[PDB]
Amino acid sequence: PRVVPDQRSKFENEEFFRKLSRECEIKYTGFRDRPHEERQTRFQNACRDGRSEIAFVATGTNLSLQFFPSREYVDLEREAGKVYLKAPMILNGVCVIWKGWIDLHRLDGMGCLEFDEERAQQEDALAQ
Amino acid sequence: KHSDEYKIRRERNNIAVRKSRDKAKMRNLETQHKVLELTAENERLQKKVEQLSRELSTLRNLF
Amino acid sequence: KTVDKHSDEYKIRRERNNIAVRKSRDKAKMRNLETQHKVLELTAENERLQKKVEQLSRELSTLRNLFKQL
Amino acid sequence: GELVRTDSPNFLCSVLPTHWRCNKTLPIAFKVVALGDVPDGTLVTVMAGNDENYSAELRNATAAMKNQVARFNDLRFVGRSGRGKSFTLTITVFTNPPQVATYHRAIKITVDGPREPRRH
DNA sequence: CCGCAACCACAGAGTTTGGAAATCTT
DNA sequence: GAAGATTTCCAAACTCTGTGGTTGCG
Ligand SMILES: [Au+]
Ligand SMILES: [Au+]
Ligand SMILES: [Au+]
Repeated sequence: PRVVPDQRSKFENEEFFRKLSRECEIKYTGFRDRPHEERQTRFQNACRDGRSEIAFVATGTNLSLQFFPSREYVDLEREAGKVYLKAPMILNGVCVIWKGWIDLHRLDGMGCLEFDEERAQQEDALAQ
Repeated sequence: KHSDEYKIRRERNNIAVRKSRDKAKMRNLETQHKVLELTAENERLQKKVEQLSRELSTLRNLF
Repeated sequence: KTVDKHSDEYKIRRERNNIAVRKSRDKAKMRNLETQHKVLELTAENERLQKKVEQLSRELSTLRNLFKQL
Repeated sequence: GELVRTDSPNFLCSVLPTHWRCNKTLPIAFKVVALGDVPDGTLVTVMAGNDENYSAELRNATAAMKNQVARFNDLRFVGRSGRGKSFTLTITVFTNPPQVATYHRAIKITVDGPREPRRH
């Protein structure tokens, strides 16, 4: 099954999730071989493809984000000095939406797990 | 040891060697694949026999 | 590191290596030799099972007939 | 080899040695299994983090699902995971949308890997 | 002091790749 | 009689795995 019996309870009680439910320092994890320069070029470049690879520095949890199936989108200009992202996801059978921003110069940001309710209800029904 | 003939004669051979090796290399890889193929066919016919065994066994019991 | 081809450790090492390479290739030879043999070994097993399958089949069929034709 | 439950109820993956040497090829090939249905070709990648190490250097951590199973060709771990500490790996199955399975305290990566007790 | 669990170096055998040098074939 | 193919001799650059030298922490 793509998901467990009930996402709700778990996401809200499950330590792992809660801890991530609340915004926290996140950093890009792309190529670390090339000096800062190439990286941002790569990240941004990857933003072009809708593919980013990040991880919650705090817990250490690594995650690969895909931007196309609130909403699954990527913003530029809300704040011109960084980038806003939203990514759909199913972390351990709990349909979720990953949101957060990264400073396109620092390659550092902060995101949160946002348990997509529509998707969770949808998956639960489609699942049997 | 530096003769004009050496500059050529030597590198001349090398070309033949490189080729010889590259040829023999492909001959081996191809042989390997050949093993994989036969292994596959073996594993099928194997399972296929165990099948017709129980299939004829169960048919011997119905008698 | 930069070493002298006249030193001792260079020769001691350079020789021992040569020995390991003699063993290393002399081994690879036998693997290829075996791989080829396995080809014959397998080719034989397959033909042997083909006849076992072919035979075991004809037996099952002929056996069914007497069971349904009686 | 032996398979275990992931943090995601839809996937099972191989068990990794409790402890293992950096850049040393695993004892057994690492496999990710899908109980639900996953069309073949579907990519899978692993990554591993840690309160002390957030993104470890991995080798060949990208595999393609085939017949519901992800078979990795020499998955090697490179960054250490910190003394007494273990990594938590993230298996990411690339479908629409992507599914994620975590496997906490999965493996420990030290620079020496398991050694016979030093005889002193 | 001792032993554990980590790090770092680094022998030392094994492999791989490729240019010599003998041999063999055709 | 010898050019090209096959085989054997070596060298040098890597990859693998184990043993020691050293440390902070019980
Ligand atoms: Au961008
Ligand atoms: Au946020
Ligand atoms: Au390493």
